[PDB]
Amino acid sequence: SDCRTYGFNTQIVHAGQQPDPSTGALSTPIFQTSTFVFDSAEQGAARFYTRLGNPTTDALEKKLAVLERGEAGLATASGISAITTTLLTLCQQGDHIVSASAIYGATHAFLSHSMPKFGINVSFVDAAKPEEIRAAMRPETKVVYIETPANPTLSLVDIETVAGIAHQQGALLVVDNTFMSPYCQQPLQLGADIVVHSVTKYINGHGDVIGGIIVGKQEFIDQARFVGLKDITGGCMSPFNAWLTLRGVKTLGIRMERHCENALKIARFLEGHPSITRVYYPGLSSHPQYELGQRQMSLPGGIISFEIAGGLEAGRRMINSVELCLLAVSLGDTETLIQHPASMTHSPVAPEERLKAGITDGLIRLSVGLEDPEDIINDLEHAIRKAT
Amino acid sequence: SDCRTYGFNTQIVHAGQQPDPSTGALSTPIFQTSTFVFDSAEQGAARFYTRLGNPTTDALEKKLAVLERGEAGLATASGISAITTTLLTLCQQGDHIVSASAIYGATHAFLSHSMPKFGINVSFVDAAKPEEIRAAMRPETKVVYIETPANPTLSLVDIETVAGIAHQQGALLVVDNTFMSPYCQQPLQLGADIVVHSVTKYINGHGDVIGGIIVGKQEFIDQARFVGLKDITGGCMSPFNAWLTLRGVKTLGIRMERHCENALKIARFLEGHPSITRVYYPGLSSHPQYELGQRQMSLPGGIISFEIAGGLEAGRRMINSVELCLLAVSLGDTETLIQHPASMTHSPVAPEERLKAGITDGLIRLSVGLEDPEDIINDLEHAIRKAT
Amino acid sequence: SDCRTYGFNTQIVHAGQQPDPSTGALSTPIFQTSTFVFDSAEQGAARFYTRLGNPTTDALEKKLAVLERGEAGLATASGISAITTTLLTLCQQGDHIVSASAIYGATHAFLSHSMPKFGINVSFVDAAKPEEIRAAMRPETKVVYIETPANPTLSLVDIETVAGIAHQQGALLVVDNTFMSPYCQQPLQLGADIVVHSVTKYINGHGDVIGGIIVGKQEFIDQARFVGLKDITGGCMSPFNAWLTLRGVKTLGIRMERHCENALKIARFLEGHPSITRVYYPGLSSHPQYELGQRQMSLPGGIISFEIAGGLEAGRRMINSVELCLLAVSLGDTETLIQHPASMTHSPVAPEERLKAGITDGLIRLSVGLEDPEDIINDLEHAIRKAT
Amino acid sequence: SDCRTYGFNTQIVHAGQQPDPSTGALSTPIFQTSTFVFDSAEQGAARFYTRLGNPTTDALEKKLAVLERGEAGLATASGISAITTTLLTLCQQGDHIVSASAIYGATHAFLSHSMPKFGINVSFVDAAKPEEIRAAMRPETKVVYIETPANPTLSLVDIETVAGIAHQQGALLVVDNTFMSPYCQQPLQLGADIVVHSVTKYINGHGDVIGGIIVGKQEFIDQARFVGLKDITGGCMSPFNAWLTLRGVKTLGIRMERHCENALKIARFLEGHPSITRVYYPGLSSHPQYELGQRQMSLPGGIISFEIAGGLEAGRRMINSVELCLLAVSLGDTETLIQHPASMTHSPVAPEERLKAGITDGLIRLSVGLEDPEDIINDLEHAIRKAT
Ligand SMILES: [Cl-]
Ligand SMILES: [Cl-]
Ligand SMILES: [Cl-]
Ligand SMILES: [Cl-]
Ligand SMILES: [K+]
Ligand SMILES: [K+]
Ligand SMILES: [K+]
Ligand SMILES: [K+]
Ligand code: NA
Ligand code: NA
Ligand code: NA
Ligand code: NA
Ligand code: NA
Ligand code: NA
Ligand code: NA
Ligand code: NA
Ligand code: NA
Ligand code: NA
Ligand code: NA
Ligand code: NA
Ligand code: NA
Ligand code: NA
Ligand code: NA
Ligand code: NA
Ligand code: NA
Ligand code: NA
Ligand code: NA
Ligand code: NA
Repeated sequence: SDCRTYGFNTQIVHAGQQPDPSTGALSTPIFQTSTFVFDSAEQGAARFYTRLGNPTTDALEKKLAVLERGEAGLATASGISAITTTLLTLCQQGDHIVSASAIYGATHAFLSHSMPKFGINVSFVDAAKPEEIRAAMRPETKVVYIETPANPTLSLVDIETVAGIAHQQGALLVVDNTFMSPYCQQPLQLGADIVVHSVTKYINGHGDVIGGIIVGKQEFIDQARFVGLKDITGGCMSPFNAWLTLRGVKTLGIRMERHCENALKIARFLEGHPSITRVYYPGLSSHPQYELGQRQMSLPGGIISFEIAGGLEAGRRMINSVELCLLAVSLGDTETLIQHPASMTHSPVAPEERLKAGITDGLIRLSVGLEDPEDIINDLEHAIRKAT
Repeated sequence: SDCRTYGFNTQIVHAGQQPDPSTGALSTPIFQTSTFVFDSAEQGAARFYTRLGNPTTDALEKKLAVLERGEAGLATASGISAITTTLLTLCQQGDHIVSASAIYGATHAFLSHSMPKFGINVSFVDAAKPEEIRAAMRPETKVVYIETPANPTLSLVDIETVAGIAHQQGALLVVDNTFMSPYCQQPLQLGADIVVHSVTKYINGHGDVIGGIIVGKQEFIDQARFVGLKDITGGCMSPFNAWLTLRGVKTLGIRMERHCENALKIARFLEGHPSITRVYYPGLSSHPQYELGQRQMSLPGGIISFEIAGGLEAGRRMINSVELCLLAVSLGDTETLIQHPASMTHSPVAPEERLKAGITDGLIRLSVGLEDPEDIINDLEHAIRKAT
Repeated sequence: SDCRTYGFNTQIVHAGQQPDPSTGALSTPIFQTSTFVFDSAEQGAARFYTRLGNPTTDALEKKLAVLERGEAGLATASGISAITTTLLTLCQQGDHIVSASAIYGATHAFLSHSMPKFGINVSFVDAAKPEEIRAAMRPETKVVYIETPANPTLSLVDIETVAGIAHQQGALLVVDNTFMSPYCQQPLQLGADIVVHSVTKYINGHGDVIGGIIVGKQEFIDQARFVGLKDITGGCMSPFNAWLTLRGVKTLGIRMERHCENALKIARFLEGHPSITRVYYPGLSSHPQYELGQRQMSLPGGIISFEIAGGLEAGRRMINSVELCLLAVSLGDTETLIQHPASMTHSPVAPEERLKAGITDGLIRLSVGLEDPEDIINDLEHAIRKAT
Repeated sequence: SDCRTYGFNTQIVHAGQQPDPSTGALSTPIFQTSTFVFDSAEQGAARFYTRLGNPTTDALEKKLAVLERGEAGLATASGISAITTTLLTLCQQGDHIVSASAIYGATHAFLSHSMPKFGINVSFVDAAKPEEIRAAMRPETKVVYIETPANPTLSLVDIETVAGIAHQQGALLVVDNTFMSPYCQQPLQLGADIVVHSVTKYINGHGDVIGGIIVGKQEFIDQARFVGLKDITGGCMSPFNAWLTLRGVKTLGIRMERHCENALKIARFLEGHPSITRVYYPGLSSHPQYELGQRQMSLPGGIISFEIAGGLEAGRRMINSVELCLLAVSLGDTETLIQHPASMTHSPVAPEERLKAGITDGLIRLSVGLEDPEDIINDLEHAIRKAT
């Protein structure tokens, strides 16, 4: 049989994995090795595993390729390494990238500062407006880069439409699918060429692995492996991290279902709360791109942003008043995590500059975990009531 | 007390480590986490651990900084990531590097193909001839890059002399100290600015970790961390790999002593063997740079190369006739590893091209392990006798 | 706050765990140590952690105590060690135990052969008939021991009724709650004194840990720790195994929901299949103790047994014809596991003897995993059709 | 080839291990699994791995069997579990054991309190006097149990002589060889039937594993596995712990050499110190059984006890004055560990009772690590000078 024929939950559990032929061990063994040995001179010549590859990591790569409906996968040391290994493989001095402006911080730093120092130019545009992507393309443009949903107000990008534009103008589309996971969105099925993830978030899901994955065509992945990883970034994932990620992803389907069920309940609670001015969540019908979200995403996700009445000090008082939600900058963990960017991460950033980046003084971001939603809601209500 | 005052073996065991203040646990705990939590909005702002840092990995970094007599350390996903994170932090389009030609394969690929595609030019020279380094320097030269001892005939580079030349001409000296480990050579003490290692080899020593380390001034390491890793390569080491490397390095002193004691015995055996045309080992007085080696290295190392009579087919027959030595391309493991590059790794490379790279048809490389030297010698004698 | 006040899913995620005070690390650190260090002679005397205890393992013990509504927990090397550490702590030569006959194999061997060789007598009874328990009690009886549901036809034991009988006659009730997990059954809430689990099954859930847990009163657990583990069995759980079990149990609620949802669908499919003579599942209303199950269990479980038409050879042909279900003797894993005891585990056992133990020639046992139920049903239908 | 023919260091590195046939991985894979899968009904019947066995753990067991020159090995959850699994396998109610009085604390508790409650009687004797062993033997005696060297003054037991006595009187000899490791003493070669270790000490050596090992004849080990572990103690070692122990034992030879070299230097320093009344170390010629030690042990060990002038308060002041040595109750770690039993572990024990157990008020125990011996000596001198 072939796991590509089975249902998505079956694939989550089984794809890329099988009992160890040699021993029958069900769990993928942890091949925590640096060295692989040959039986003869001839076997050595023939191979020239390698250790730009590993059996444990191979299982993870194969699984994620199946889940994203891509040909091949490549695991990395971090989400940022997935992104940079991809882009540094594809681009050289003189090349150009059109990127969404609404992207993860480290990605933005890489694109705005690192790439130009290597002679690779980047144009940032509002990717919610596909015409801005088209207008920014140049003969040199190799890649269009997008993230959807995107921080901090969970705006969307129309993957299929953007793919069509990128392709007509001769560029590849790379999509960061971290926020959704393959359970909720499949960019390759909508025309994207390459998908990257931080597995640090939902794919692993257990808050104990930093890692990334790249999924795409065999021809590209081979280059990302044998040139990108081998020569450029050196960002290979350790076998133990691969094993933990394999373990974490076993429950991806059931986790995403619960994250999203909980998040929808919490989003509705927040939308009904008179101390909350705005709630950003793709599952709410007042989301500006609601219908796009319904076509492109199978679930609205486990992340919510919202604005509390009373600005900076109200936000600070609110996060200082929660008892269950944990103050942290991560997402996709089993625990509910909360942050108030204007006081926590963007505190030294000028207030008017924060505003231009969509970060208002009262904006709170919530990564909804697997706790009872009534407990999360009660904690939020407690903190909001105190803060306002 | 301060471990910088203690003897080198004491430092190997204790530097960068202490019982856990919270629990008393002697072993450094494995902080296998992706998420760190704040107690308040204020604590979050104050920090802005981070997860461009980790307590387990910090211990390793601190330990290696002490052992190399450097200010600070930075762990990475691989030796190649240590090298590229370093060089991509230091260099941008228009910059220049003078490199030894006798360097590790992946490093050579990075320098010869990857760097120029980012507008960074590289001149390769024979670093055993410091005048060639001087002559190749340009106003744009940011870095002189060397490895010593160097493959495949274990030639040396005079670190102190090269440092003086690099510095007079305004460049930094980066030394790959993988071959020796800090137990046997300390490039920073000889004027190098930055040391890199693949900890995959001797520092870990147990053949089960891929990883790298960078050691240098705090100001540089901060840039390598907060720009190089964070933005460019994403090549961060997993906490479990850091913990294993901490564990492996506990025995670095006793391992290096035994590796080198065994290697000297084996080298002398080989030098006395009439079927062996040449033996390359810094501990043999006929080594071309023997006296330099005695000043710069505290021990002659655990690696030997030698040429067997009868060229390509003799080398192939020899490695196919060993019973104890394992056929593998790694080094620094507890097991003795052997390889015959002309049949194993460089088989598709043209014979005359192999020759120019110092790889003769009969060249065998040996990474001497911790077995009884009489057993290793007996195995070699058995295989050599058969092969010739 | 106090996690004993929160909802059960919130407890599953958070109970016994908190961010590391020292570092903020969210994941419980892996305290993989054997040695704990003192700051002074006085601190050493004061303590006399210990290493009959460990911070990682403590977190697991505390969590499971909360989930079972018990005072304290004690982790062990295996489910069988949880059972024997418990019983060998409680009993000495001359004591007596009344046990269900329908119990796990290794437990039965311990009780039938090991205990009597230590002068501890055991009477086996049909625990579905509480009167048989009463009748078997003696002045020497220290413990009544039960498992529910019980192999191989998933019969039940009325915990509350049996607890009342045991207590009136001066004995403790020990319940093996492995099959259900605390998510589905809480024996202490029904009057049991001590609960044991193999965490190897559902609590860990990921098929990669062997381990046990004991939950009960502080006074008893202290004896099980400081006498049972320390002196008698030595069966302590490794910190890494505790960490993995903590990680696995994070998803216990969502896993059990999906296991049971899938199992109910599969059980109904099997009950409608004319090639299947019997289906044993607590969720089917024809189960002999259905109403008891509805009072005592919050969900009917993830395990099903059924009898296929055509006896021994049909069962063999059936398990040889599945493509998705894996042939294995475990349960509680994320993968669906199937076994045919009469051909696989009880093959050398006389056919008439198997019958007395409730193992008919056509009996198949199924541990339902997290795959799509349509895929599991299709695989079963395929195999059944072929086999019959 | 057969590693039983090779030198002891070669065996330490290679015995029980080989590159993974399936993948070539040099490191023994970590088979962190609970479940093993069958390919058919027939394969399932045929096996009936098992999970009273595991490939990683098997490698460790095989290695230790080679090192002790025994037929077979069995890994356990702890040293105490190695001991109790052994003795509870061998003995039943009515049986008798003759034991040394000078044995590890937990062992003593098991023998003095646990065994008699199971109807197994124990006679304690001074095993330095083989005539006391002979005189204590009864028709019921199944086992003579000894430890050598033995706490707290490092007295010895003549293994060969005691084996001869035990055997003539029809009993087995079990030796706890933890203190020495197989590198320094081989009890089976001297006539012992079974050797047990806490691998927590020297065999692992890295202070991060609790575990035990049993080595003996295949027939006995099979019973210890399939009855002792399976039915009685449940004390199985986790695969990860086995892997770590395999990793630790790679350096056993070089570690023991350095421990003992350092300990001899320190013992001589202490013997020359006028504030030190006595020094107990088998390497000092004034040791009461010095010549026996020279015949039975290849090295005098890494442990020293000594008495400081000034009794209880001097001992307390001394351990409170060390800066490098760590206060802990373990031994065999890479770090030097120190303890003062009269103030630390035996503080609540009556002074006259401590005396009868060989624990004087001024007795200090030292587990010598891998630091520079000059640093350890300087630290001891510093503390002794202050304390006296
Ligand atoms: Cl929930
Ligand atoms: Cl050796
Ligand atoms: Cl499902
Ligand atoms: Cl030393
Ligand atoms: K983040
Ligand atoms: K290599
Ligand atoms: K089972
Ligand atoms: K001890
Ligand atoms: Na694989
Ligand atoms: Na995370
Ligand atoms: Na990788
Ligand atoms: Na506001
Ligand atoms: Na819920
Ligand atoms: Na640290
Ligand atoms: Na290696
Ligand atoms: Na790192
Ligand atoms: Na030749
Ligand atoms: Na040797
Ligand atoms: Na804890
Ligand atoms: Na299992
Ligand atoms: Na335990
Ligand atoms: Na039948
Ligand atoms: Na489903
Ligand atoms: Na094995
Ligand atoms: Na220890
Ligand atoms: Na075991
Ligand atoms: Na004294
Ligand atoms: Na020394």
